[PDB]
Amino acid sequence: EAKPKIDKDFKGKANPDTPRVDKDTPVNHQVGDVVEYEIVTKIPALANYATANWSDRMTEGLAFNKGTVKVTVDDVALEAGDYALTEVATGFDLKLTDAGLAKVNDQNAEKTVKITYSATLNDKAIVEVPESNDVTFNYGNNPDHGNTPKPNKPNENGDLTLTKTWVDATGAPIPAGAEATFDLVNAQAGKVVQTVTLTTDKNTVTVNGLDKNTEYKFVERSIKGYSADYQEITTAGEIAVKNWKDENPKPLDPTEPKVVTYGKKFVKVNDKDNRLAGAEFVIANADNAGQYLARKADKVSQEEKQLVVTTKDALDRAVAAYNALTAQQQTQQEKEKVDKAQAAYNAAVIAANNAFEWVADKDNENVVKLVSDAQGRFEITGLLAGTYYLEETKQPAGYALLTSRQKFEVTATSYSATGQGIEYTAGSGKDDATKVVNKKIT
Repeated sequence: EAKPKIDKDFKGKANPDTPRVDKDTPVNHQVGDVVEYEIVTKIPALANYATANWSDRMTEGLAFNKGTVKVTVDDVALEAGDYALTEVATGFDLKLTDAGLAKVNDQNAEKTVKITYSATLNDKAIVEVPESNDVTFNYGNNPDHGNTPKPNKPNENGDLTLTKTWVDATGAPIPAGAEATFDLVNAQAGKVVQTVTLTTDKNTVTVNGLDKNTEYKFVERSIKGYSADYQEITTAGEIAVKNWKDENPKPLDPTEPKVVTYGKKFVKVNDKDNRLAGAEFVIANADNAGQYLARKADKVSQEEKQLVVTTKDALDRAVAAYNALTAQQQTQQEKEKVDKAQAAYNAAVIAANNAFEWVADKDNENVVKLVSDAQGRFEITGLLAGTYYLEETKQPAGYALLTSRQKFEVTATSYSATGQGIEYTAGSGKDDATKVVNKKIT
């Protein structure tokens, strides 16, 4: 029996015979980039499959673009009746009907199926944390109920629990068929985190001490004659798998491409390194003149546009009140009011920054505006690597306005690296931000 072959990659790069070996190197994209993917499957001559299904799911920072799936066989588009497509927020399932199966079965030569589609890197992607998809091709001469893992976060305790059930080909409950081993995998970066095994007398296992902001997946090692149906995620910290006794070959599971966004942290200080609240900046693409970084209007929701306005107004008020205090009056508790308002603002900006463009006039509501908190902190996330320039548009109370822009470089580690000259948060032991120095004489 010749086996089918599969690969998944960016558009034009998939190759089932010779898959890329450096796929674990993420490609830098910015929030709003539409990323195009390609799944190529080779089916041997004289196949007689009862099921040929593809299941694709992705981590939460990639939004599957509904309506973008195209599927061809030997470069001929399938007809609507040839497949059933179901689309969910995190991906899709594409299942050949009998009309579609007829196009890949009983053929006198290898058939090439190509599925293309895109996803948009979204406002939930975290700087330097990659986003990935995961695909299975589930097939066999009997009907197959297998599909691809659904990544999930642990619960707030850092716990993730696997539960397995077993059914026969008809979906009727049956006793555990065999020991079942799974690799717990970091779904963002594709690294194995642990291996667990369920013995036949105990169908649950909990993994502890996981990162609550990381998505993971339990990937079942093939059990002879059983196919793995990963159930829809309903709650953090829980993953469920149903093993169907379909008596089919193990599914195909290609290696997965990765994308990642970059970022930069800053701290507003004076020449004595005192941290300063309420400095406002925009981002330009040159040291003079040039353009300013803005979110694209047609990609910010009504709710998002209003939250930026609301939170900016609360921040302006919180900064004005903090500024009316004497230095001795600027206590931990007073700084906290500013930091809370700034954090709500920063979160609204990150939510509203769904795509970027460069504009001529900095006097534009969509131009990204950064504001320093009472520890002087401000940051930008979701970016392409490159060279950028901060322009101060409003100095901290009592200082002169800066007369030059400040160049900074965004890189694969510009957000996280130490050695940058100041701690983003005082006392952290990591100097992972760049100082922006204000003066009374410019």
